[PDB]
Amino acid sequence: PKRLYCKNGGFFLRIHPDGRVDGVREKSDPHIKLQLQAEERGVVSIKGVSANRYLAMKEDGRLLASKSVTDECFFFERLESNNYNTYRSRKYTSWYVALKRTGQYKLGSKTGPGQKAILFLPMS
Ligand SMILES: O=C(O)C1=C[C@H](O)[C@@H](OS(=O)(=O)O)[C@H](O[C@H]2[C@H](O)[C@@H](NS(=O)(=O)O)[C@@H](O[C@H]3[C@H](O)[C@@H](OS(=O)(=O)O)[C@H](O[C@H]4[C@H](O)[C@@H](NS(=O)(=O)O)[C@@H](O[C@H]5[C@H](O)[C@@H](OS(=O)(=O)O)[C@H](O[C@H]6[C@H](O)[C@@H](NS(=O)(=O)O)[C@@H](O)O[C@@H]6COS(=O)(=O)O)O[C@H]5C(=O)O)O[C@@H]4COS(=O)(=O)O)O[C@H]3C(=O)O)O[C@@H]2COS(=O)(=O)O)O1
Repeated sequence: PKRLYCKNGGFFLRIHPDGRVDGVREKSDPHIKLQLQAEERGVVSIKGVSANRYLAMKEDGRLLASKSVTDECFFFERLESNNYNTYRSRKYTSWYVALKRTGQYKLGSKTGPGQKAILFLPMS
């Protein structure tokens, strides 16, 4: 398990028990602890431990969490330079998981491979 800390603003990814996704700064938040499970090399589903919900990306780029697994709940995890990680949707293949600088998430339909918003340094 671990926390994903976004390089764009220093916000940790957070999955609430209601299915709401956002980024926090409080590093002791219980909702940022996540669990990543591999569906084989490169693919992973991300799960918010407490909430018990999986991060899912919708077709309009919005980000949210679902009690159950769906094709919108798997991401290609790629290790970048300096150890930052990026999560791209296995279904909306050119869309990444990302947070803006204000802390709120950023529509996957406005992301890209060289954005600071998609970078996450994982912290146990
Ligand atoms: O609505 C839109 O669609 C939209 C799109 C348009 O872009 C724009 O529309 S327009 O009409 O105005 O044209 C507008 O953009 C807004 C963004 O959508 C919004 N994005 S967000 O995700 O919601 O937050 C927001 O963007 C801010 C974000 O931080 C970020 O956006 S993102 O998409 O990339 O994620 C972006 O960050 C900039 C950063 O501010 C720049 N810094 S600088 O001071 O201007 O130079 C720049 O950072 C670069 C440095 O240039 C680079 O310097 S160097 O010369 O290359 O060395 C430095 O590099 C680091 C390197 O990262 C380190 N690597 S590490 O160790 O592995 O970590 C290390 O090597 O050290 C290097 C040196 O760092 S040092 O300075 O400390 O010495 O840092 C990088 C860096 O990324 O940090 O560029 C980034 C991103 O690249 S780019 O997009 O500029 O090309 O932009 C932020 C921002 O500009 O505020 O706000 C946008 C503005 O909208 S608004 O304010 O007008 O409303 O909307």
